Amino acid sequence: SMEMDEKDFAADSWSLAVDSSFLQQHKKEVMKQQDVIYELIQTELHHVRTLKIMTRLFRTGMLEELHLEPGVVQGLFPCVDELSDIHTRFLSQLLERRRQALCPGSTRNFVIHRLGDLLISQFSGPSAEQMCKTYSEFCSRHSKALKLYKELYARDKRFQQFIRKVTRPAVLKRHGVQECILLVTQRITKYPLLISRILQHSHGIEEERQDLTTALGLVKELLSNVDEGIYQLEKGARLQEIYNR
Amino acid sequence: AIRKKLVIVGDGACGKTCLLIVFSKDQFPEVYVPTVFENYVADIEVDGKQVELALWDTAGQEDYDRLRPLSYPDTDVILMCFSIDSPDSLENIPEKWTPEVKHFCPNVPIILVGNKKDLRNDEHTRRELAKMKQEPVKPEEGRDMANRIGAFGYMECSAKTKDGVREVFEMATRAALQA
Ligand SMILES: NCc1nc2ccccc2[nH]1
Repeated sequence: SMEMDEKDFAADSWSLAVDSSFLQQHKKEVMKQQDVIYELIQTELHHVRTLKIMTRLFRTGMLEELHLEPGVVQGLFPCVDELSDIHTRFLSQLLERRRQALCPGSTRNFVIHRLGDLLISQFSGPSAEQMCKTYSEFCSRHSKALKLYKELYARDKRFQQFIRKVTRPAVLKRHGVQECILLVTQRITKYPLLISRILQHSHGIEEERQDLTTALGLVKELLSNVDEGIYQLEKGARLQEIYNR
Repeated sequence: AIRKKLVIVGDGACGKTCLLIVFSKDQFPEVYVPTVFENYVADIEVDGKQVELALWDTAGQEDYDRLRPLSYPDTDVILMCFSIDSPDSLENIPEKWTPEVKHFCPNVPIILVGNKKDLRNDEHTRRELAKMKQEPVKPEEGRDMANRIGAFGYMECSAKTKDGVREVFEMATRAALQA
């Protein structure tokens, strides 16, 4: 997470991020819409940060410092590079829409009027197919990853010291290994709530209301597909047990 | 400071997201109430014991039966929520949420929490519910449901005014520490 984006999203809301003289130029309904869009982008920035802690802090530290077998590290952090690729691209598109909307002479005053089209693009076509494939794989490997982590923490001294060392800083308080895995699993089910609330305050332009209505439907289709493609993998569960899920 | 994990379950309109937000900030937001809650690790000292209590929401997972149980592994205490302004949310507790939590979290204490207690004597709430032949949940109806489901205890709170919020999480911490 770079300083520029952290500072742009430091405030608890859009209404506290923009200059108060700029805030006063907008209707109440536009303020409400912008506050929810700001929450979507700020939580996406945090989710991309969670994925960077998993790839750079945990995964790479285990490979370079503990010299763990790539297969063990893969079991602990399944699909992390694919997940990071999906969300860093989506975050880049969100931040570019904000950057283009900035008033000349300002690095904080903006209004995003056309989010719907960006959401339709993210949740349709090849990007939706990749999100569905990646989350169906990740969520099916969730239980296996937590069990593999617990076994390593309890039986390997160097692994326990590594974890305690890299998770000691206060900035990592909410981001232990298991915490990162659940943060990532829960991310996809936050989108409908955020989109529906943005839609609630986007009736001013009929085309925007229609675009968000389509986007909400696409996110729900994606979640139903992922939910239907999940089966918890279990190391040691013989094929005789797969049949009764 | 031992680490304990708390998960809140309940219907979409039970107020679980707001309860987590108000507790974690010790404040009902004055400018913007967030739509979602990511996670939080609260430092709580209850009866002389210091605990790091990790908090998790299940909001948005209600329609996904294979995604939702991924929130449950290693849970130490469950907050099972209903809204006092919604007798329908209380009816869904014994045969939807309770058998699910007992399956994925066997032997984990469950605290039944009646949220939005400030709406029990709200005239707009009472007029609205009377159209569907209903009324705000009474404290004894909450206690009887908690007794029926084998809850560890029954508690009420209001995220709006903060009354009872600290008590709910301090009791959850005590329940998470028990054998
Ligand atoms: N006071 C700022 C504010 N109020 C809101 C109500 C609903 C949605 C967003 C909102 N932002």
